[PDB]
Amino acid sequence: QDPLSCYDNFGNRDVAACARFIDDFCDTLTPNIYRPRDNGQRCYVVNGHKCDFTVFNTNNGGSPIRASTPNCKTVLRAAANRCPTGGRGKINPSAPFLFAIDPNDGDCSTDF
Amino acid sequence: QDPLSCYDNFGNRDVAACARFIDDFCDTLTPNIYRPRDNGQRCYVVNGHKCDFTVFNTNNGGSPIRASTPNCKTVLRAAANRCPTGGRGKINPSAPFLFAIDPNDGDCSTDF
Ligand SMILES: [Cl-]
Ligand SMILES: [Cl-]
Ligand SMILES: [Cl-]
Ligand SMILES: [Cl-]
Ligand SMILES: [Cl-]
Ligand SMILES: [Cl-]
Ligand SMILES: [Cl-]
Ligand SMILES: [Cl-]
Ligand SMILES: [Cl-]
Ligand SMILES: [Cl-]
Ligand SMILES: [Cl-]
Ligand SMILES: [Cl-]
Ligand SMILES: [Pt+2]
Ligand SMILES: [Pt+2]
Ligand SMILES: [Pt+2]
Ligand SMILES: [Pt+2]
Repeated sequence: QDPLSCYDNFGNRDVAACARFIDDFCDTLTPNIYRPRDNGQRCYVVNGHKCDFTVFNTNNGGSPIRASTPNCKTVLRAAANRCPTGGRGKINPSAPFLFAIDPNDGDCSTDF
Repeated sequence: QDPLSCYDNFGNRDVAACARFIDDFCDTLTPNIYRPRDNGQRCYVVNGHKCDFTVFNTNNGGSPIRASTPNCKTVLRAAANRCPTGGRGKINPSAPFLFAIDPNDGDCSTDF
């Protein structure tokens, strides 16, 4: 979990409501192959708001690659423990994947 | 592919650049179990823009369920054939999942 960056303190919503989905998200979306600069996401509804998860290949080029499931879990647990309004990070600075855990206003039926 | 509705929204990105990801999206995201009103998505970069895909459990309740992989492919291929700017729909009016294919401005690095 380096870098690990918290979202700003102006958010309404607390990451504690989202941490229960970390295993489900990491288990289901990290085995996929992601081209450079592509992402995969899930949205989960909770009481009063939603939880948005992201896995993102930060590489600019190179081969499409799958992500590490245990690194996803390590990073997102660190964000849930250190960042009350959610956060994002990598397992170490040379790693290609970024993982994010983001509590947000609204629901999962919007933007499509 | 009923209901099947085209996007009609001032965007001028052609769905034809996104159709190449239909199989990859459906194959990777439909085997996941989704709670009622939850979604999964993927974003793919293409020349000049991006392609946003969604699978969404429209049920209000019931137990979490997975989606049909061939139904996902039928609905998205219908939208790609009938909707030049993308679209969204269900396999028939009683089915729980909605699938969407959305050629959009931008990249896959925004809002996380
Ligand atoms: Cl709705
Ligand atoms: Cl049709
Ligand atoms: Cl329509
Ligand atoms: Cl409609
Ligand atoms: Cl509608
Ligand atoms: Cl809907
Ligand atoms: Cl509704
Ligand atoms: Cl058709
Ligand atoms: Cl027809
Ligand atoms: Cl037709
Ligand atoms: Cl709709
Ligand atoms: Cl529709
Ligand atoms: Pt509709
Ligand atoms: Pt149409
Ligand atoms: Pt709805
Ligand atoms: Pt048709």
